[PDB]
Amino acid sequence: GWRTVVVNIHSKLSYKNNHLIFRNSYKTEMIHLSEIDILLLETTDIVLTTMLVKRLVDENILVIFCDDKRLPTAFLTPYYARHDSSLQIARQIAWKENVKCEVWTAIIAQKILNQSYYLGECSFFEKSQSIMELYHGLERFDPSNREGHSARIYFNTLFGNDFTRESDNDINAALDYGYTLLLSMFAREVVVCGCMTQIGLKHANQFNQFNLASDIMEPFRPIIDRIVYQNRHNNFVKIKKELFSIFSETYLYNGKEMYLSNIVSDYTKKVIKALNQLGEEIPEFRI
Amino acid sequence: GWRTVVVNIHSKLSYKNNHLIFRNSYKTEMIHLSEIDILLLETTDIVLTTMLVKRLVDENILVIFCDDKRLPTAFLTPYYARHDSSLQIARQIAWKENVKCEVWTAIIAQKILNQSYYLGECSFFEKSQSIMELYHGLERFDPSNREGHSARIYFNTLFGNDFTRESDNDINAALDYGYTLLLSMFAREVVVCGCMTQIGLKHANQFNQFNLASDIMEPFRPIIDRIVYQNRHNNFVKIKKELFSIFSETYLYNGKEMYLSNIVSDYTKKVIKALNQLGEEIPEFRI
Amino acid sequence: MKINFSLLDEPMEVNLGTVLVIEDVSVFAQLVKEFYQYDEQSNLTIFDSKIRSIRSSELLLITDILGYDINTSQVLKLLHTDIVSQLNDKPEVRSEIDSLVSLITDIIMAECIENELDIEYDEITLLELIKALGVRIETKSCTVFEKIFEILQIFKYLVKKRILVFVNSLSYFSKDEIYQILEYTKLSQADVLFLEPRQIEGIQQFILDKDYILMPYNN
Amino acid sequence: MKINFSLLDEPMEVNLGTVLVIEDVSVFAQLVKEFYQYDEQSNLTIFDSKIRSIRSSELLLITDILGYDINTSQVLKLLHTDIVSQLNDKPEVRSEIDSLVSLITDIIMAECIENELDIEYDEITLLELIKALGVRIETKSCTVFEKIFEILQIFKYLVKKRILVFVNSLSYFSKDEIYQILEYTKLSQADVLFLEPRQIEGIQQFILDKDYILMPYN
Amino acid sequence: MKINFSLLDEPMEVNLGTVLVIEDVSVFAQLVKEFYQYDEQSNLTIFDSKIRSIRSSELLLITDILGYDINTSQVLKLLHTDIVSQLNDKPEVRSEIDSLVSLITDIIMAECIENELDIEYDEITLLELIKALGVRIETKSCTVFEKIFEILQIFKYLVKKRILVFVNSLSYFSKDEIYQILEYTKLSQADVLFLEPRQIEGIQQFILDKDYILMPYNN
Amino acid sequence: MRMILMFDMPTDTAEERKAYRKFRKFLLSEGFIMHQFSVYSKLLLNHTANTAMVGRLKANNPKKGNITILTVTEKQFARMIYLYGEERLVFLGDNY
Amino acid sequence: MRMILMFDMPTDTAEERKAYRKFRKFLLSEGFIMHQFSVYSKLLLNHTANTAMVGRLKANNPKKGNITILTVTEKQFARMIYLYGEERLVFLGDNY
Ligand SMILES: [Ca+2]
Ligand SMILES: [Ca+2]
Ligand SMILES: [Ca+2]
Ligand SMILES: [Ca+2]
Repeated sequence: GWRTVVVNIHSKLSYKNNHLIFRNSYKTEMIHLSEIDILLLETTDIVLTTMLVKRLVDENILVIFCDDKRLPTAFLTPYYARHDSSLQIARQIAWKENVKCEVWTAIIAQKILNQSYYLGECSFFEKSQSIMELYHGLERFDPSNREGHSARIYFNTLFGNDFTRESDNDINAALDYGYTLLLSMFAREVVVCGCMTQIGLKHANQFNQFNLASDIMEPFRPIIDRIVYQNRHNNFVKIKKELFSIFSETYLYNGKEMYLSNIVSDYTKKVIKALNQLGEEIPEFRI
Repeated sequence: GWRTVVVNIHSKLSYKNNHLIFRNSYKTEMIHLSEIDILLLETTDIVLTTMLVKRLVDENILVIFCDDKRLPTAFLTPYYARHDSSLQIARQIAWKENVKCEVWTAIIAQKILNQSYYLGECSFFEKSQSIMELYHGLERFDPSNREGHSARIYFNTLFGNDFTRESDNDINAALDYGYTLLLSMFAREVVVCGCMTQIGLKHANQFNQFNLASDIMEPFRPIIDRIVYQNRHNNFVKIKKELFSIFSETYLYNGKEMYLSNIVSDYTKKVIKALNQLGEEIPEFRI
Repeated sequence: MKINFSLLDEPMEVNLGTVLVIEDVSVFAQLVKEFYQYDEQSNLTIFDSKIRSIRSSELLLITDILGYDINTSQVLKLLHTDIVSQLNDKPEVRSEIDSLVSLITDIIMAECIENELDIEYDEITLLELIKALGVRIETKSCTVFEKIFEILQIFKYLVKKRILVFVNSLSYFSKDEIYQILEYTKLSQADVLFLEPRQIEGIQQFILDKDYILMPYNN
Repeated sequence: MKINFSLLDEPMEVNLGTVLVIEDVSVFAQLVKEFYQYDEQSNLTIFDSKIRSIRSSELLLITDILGYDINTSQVLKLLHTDIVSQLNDKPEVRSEIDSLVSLITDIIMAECIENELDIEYDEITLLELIKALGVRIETKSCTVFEKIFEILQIFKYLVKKRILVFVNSLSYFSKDEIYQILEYTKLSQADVLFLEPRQIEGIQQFILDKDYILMPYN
Repeated sequence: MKINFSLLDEPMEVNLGTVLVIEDVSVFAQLVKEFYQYDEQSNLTIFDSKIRSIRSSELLLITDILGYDINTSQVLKLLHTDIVSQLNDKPEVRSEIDSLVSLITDIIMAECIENELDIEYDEITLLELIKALGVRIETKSCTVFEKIFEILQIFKYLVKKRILVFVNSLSYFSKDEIYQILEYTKLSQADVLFLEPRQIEGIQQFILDKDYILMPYNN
Repeated sequence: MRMILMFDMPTDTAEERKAYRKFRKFLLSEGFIMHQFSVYSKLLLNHTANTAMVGRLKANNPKKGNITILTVTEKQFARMIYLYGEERLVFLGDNY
Repeated sequence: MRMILMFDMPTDTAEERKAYRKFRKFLLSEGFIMHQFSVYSKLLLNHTANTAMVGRLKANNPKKGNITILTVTEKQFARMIYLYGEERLVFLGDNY
């Protein structure tokens, strides 16, 4: 699917003739399933049928369920996306710590390099030079924590020294919102690949279902940081709408200019293929 | 919570005053949220509300969706306060090869013993004595292949020497149908346990995605071959009608006479708990 | 006799009496407007077992119970025919009536022979006697319950009306009166569909929630 | 205006919009029966500010909103007579209409003389021109909310009707639409009385309990 | 749909499937003869809720299951229309079919332009494609149960038949097959009346004793 | 009364094209404005000017020419939507 | 809601003519009737079907194609009048 459908209004959803049926008192509209990529329910008054949920699982469409505050609550995870998952589990169990630390180190290098590119586009020579120094200083096992230092200097330079990631302000709320949406898309891509999402490529001690999808979604955070930096003065609603405009906007991949969903799908495919083939090629994404 | 709520009938679900409202054509039932533990939807005609889904996210209860085939398709994944089953899957990833070989050998021994006992109930002493000899001769790693050797004796005894599993006939299609129903029930029980069904007890063949449930359902397989032997003359539709009555029929568990759903549930729970605790006790089922 | 609208998942069957409760005022008013405009609008579709869509002329819509006119030319004509059949089923009563009408005809014939002009006549029949008596239904002193009961009694007399529908008519009647209406509808075999905003307690009905979910309800 | 029945202790006044709820189904159905039978039954009475009984012809009782035809013989007669009076109030305009009608009558008369068959005519009148044009109130109503508004317009136009009564007509309209109907009734000054089996939340209404006691609400 | 005969005390209603068992061979043969001769004889009277008597053209009588012809011009025409509606309900499939038909029309049009004579055509439609395909029901290899099931499926296609009646057709079917026939008749809403000399065990039916007493029977 | 007018005719012949230009110039001289090809509209003061305009249009219609006429309110004229020849984000709800 | 639709586009190229035929066939398949060339109309049941029809028409519009959409009442749609066809020297004969 190419289309992200967001329903913030109370209504009933049914599945008829390979068509999503939106039924409401005011109007009724039918949208084909093949065109639909992501389905987002932003309110608690929406009704749906389990048959439409089964058709969405067969169509491999990500379904997101939000709260009354409209923040995402829980998303649907299919058990079997493809038959290659059961064969990929043995490869994931057979993965090596050198390949995991190598691919994760290269991914963190791509994220820090993207932050230095964002500060370079923002015309900060000292900040992008320091972040570039941390990028050239990144090493295996991350003994110096140059990634966390790059994040602290990044947010502290962008939003001011008094700003922090632990604050409750709408800036950090929008950051966690964009990280939750991108984490949902990347997690759905990992579900398409079939590998276990709970197994991370960095720390084997940390146990989280979103760890792998976060490691894959690390290089794309600065894209959210840009719109968050531009709309920071706007209200949280307009910032959320501008965050929804990221799906409509297109970004330039190394090969050509593509949509965000295609870049995430192809990037995750190259990451899984590189993990199974033990680092044949590392996909690099630049702003 | 404790009670596991499963909906096999058409119905609608709502949330009012910390009370789950289940509404079916026959009667309406209200269940407290703290009493419910795991929620499973058997059919595609069930209607639910996103508000009840959010309340379930706050209640941490696991939501399981199934297709028309009753095989579990997708489950609800919250972004925070995850369920304990996701923490239980790591132990399934830690399952030792000795415990898997012990449980697998016990399962094959139970299936072969049930086949020989059923042949004794059919009053063939030579074939049942041969299958019993192969049962007493079964060993770890399966160098003798006494299960595949007992197969031909069991089927050749039941349907005759001319019959075989490779041939295309209403008897083989009926056997695959009964194995599909039992695979749906046991697969639903394994999904209730939370363990990934892609990881199988048999170490040789990872091809099937149901390998865990397919290995767990083996000791109950001959109960299908009995009805298939009695109804073998009838058409495939009549064989499906006869196999559909197994859900209503009651069977004798070691402890007490029970329905097949509760027996498969207790057997699956004992299997999972025994695998996590490294072989405390092996559930044994005899016809 | 199944009716279907866009809000419903599957077409619902209406057999004997059926109580349809719409909990949403918007969907209820829109459905009633689609009932009055039914010929113009394609949203609401009512079809029989043949799947053929019934015309608005075949549909009978009733909202005001006391304002509807139960006395019509066709209803009174078919009613007089029914009374003539009831009198024809009894041979003795028909014989007596024939005797009396014959005596009156003899008297009037004598009076005609006494006149100077030549006069001819034909007969005085039973249908002409009923039409001269002016037999008709009395809605003047009737209560709303007796009015709806008389409407259910004359619905069999109406030939062209395929289905009778009442709009918010269950608010006037008590629960026991509703039980009498349904129990009489089961005997009359007619198809009646009631539309109420609020659910009635104690009777089987189809409930449409604000969520647009249709569920059967025993109470 | 006030309405009085044997169940009430004192007659309650109906001014502008009024919502009356009857919590007894027997008293409600018997009350509607007393409304349709008001000419026959003397139990239910209505006393205006002059304290004079009014005939049933002055009472407008409307149950079905969509089933009530706005165009009637009497309504079209009073409307055509009203337009004829408006055209009669201006001598010059009516004179021009007489001139144009004279020209058309001269043309059609010439065409009649051209025919080989003898033709006799009388004249053309302004009333025949209005009836020929088909002047009538607008019959377009999208929803019952607009139809009830047209009923209020025609009711305010009719001088003979001193009261308009609706029976269970508030169940179709939403609470906001009920507020708009009450505000439009207060702006139109007409007297409207509603009869509902159950109470409506959020609006001022007179609740008649099963004990027969009447109490104000909101 | 009520049927009445002189032997019955009150007219019996036939709704969905109805199994009528006549224990007397004389009354059964006389009733079947009154079913074939129904237009000629006034003894057996079948009327709807309107009390209007249905014509023999509106009555559908069936005795031989395999000898009846299920394929007719009207049945095949309405069936082709139903298939055209099924293809019209899906926009994608209709679009693909339109594309293929467009290609074929382009080829044939080129072949027509290559000819020396001036040739004109109109279109190749979906109904013409179905008529060219020759879609029809196959009763040749069908079992009696599948034949009666196909008759219950095409009874909705028949417009003029008001009620379907089967004569001694329940002797061939097993109890389970009869349960499938009744359960399918409840979904199809059609009115089917079976006439059997002997009672069938396990199904609700109306029994007529040799005493001429009609009683409901659960088994 | 808002008068919407569609105009068409076979344009192949030179005489037909000349007649089309003449009819279009006549429409512009009468107060009609061309929104797009074959699409025109004019605001008539009352039913009288509307009837006279209908007669004039019937008199001035070229050979094989075809004119469609529709009466439209101002609210309907402002609702006129002209599309001259695929959304990534579809929103069902408040449009924000 | 009565939908009046005008359709124009440069027809010169063969691809443009094919696109015009495809768009016209699409209009006929959707229920629109052609009163004359470029002139069509269709009766829409309500505002929702009208909006969906507007989106579909925008999606199916050919390249360089131009569509004019106007809303008219059903009674005003019946009021549609289709007319199908001052010189000092009038020449009947050869035009010289
Ligand atoms: Ca006479
Ligand atoms: Ca008289
Ligand atoms: Ca043709
Ligand atoms: Ca052929």
